[PDB]
Amino acid sequence: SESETLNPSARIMTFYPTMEEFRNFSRYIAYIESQGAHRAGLAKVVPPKEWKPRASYDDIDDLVIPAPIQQLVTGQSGLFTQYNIQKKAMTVREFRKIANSDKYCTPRYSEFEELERKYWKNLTFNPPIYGADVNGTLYEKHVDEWNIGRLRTILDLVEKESGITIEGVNTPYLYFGMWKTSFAWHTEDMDLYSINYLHFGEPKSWYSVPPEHGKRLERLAKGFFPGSAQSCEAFLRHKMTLISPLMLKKYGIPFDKVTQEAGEFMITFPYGYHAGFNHGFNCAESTNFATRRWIEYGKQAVLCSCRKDMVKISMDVFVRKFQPERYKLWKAGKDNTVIDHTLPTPEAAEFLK
Ligand SMILES: NCCNC(=O)c1ccnc(-c2cc(C(=O)O)ccn2)c1
Ligand SMILES: [Cl-]
Ligand SMILES: [Cl-]
Ligand SMILES: [Cl-]
Ligand SMILES: [Cl-]
Ligand code: NA
Ligand code: NI
Ligand SMILES: [Zn+2]
Repeated sequence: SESETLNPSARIMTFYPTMEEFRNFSRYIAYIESQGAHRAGLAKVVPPKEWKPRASYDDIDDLVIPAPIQQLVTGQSGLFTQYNIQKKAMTVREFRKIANSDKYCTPRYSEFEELERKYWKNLTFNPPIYGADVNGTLYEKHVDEWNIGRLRTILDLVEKESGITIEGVNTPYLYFGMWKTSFAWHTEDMDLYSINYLHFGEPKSWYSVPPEHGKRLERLAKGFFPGSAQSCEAFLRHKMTLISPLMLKKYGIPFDKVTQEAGEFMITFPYGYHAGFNHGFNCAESTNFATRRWIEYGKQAVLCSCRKDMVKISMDVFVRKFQPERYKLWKAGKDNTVIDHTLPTPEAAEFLK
């Protein structure tokens, strides 16, 4: 009850931490969960005014985007599938020139609702190029607060114990966007948390479905794409499936929307389905992270069964370390723990006493 009493509408919450609160990353995540933020699947955190991860973005035009993606989208009536066409490597300068050309630039509009309508109307036309999945960080080597390259959560246990790195998951990715570039409906690999910082440029808009209603979204998607569902136990993980908010509304799927501006963080939570699009030229940085609450999600995540090189993290070391009394039962396939999506991570205890 107690946890199910906080953020009962499961709406997207927005936080404005002081510099003092801001400093301890995992602690602040535990705090925002004590306020019910995770129930939405997504939350915005606006960093203290005097915080900056970089002095200047003037020196990056020569940065290479090795695998720009042209996003072809096919579909109608609010349901689309996106196909990636990889283009030749190009520099940020070359990307921005294209993003801003008349051909690819943001269309005119007054209110967000209008840009949003244009997005869903023109999604299948004039396929844009997304400078996605660029290995690297734009953080200055000395920034200690919310440094996407070193958040210091328990996800570090993966590399620490095995030496394994998974690009964009326990290392940072940069995303250079232009108008109408998209991210399909998905939860994170292994149902992890993610953090996304918009370094600069035009806004990135998001949609989110509360984890407690995640299964309803999957049921709907299966119905809409039965062929894909037959071929894979988790086809949404291909990140190719776009579904408009009008379709979600028409089929009773709860969801919220939020627009992220330059200088703002978005946090997605385990099993929070999210999707969205960029307004124009921008650059975001992101990676995954964990809390103790994630471990159970990791154990129960339903993974892509059809592709080679899909992301899978061995849960063994987390279960041994944080759930030793359940280890044997788990290895014996008898762990029937049921996840309660409303419960905050146990590190939040101190904010709840
Ligand atoms: N292409 C393979 C590598 N992994 C992914 O595509 C992936 C995984 C999880 N989240 C995302 C994601 C992207 C964005 C963005 O493009 O702003 C926003 C929110 N989530 C992307
Ligand atoms: Cl706040
Ligand atoms: Cl299908
Ligand atoms: Cl795709
Ligand atoms: Cl998977
Ligand atoms: Na890569
Ligand atoms: Ni994501
Ligand atoms: Zn698959």
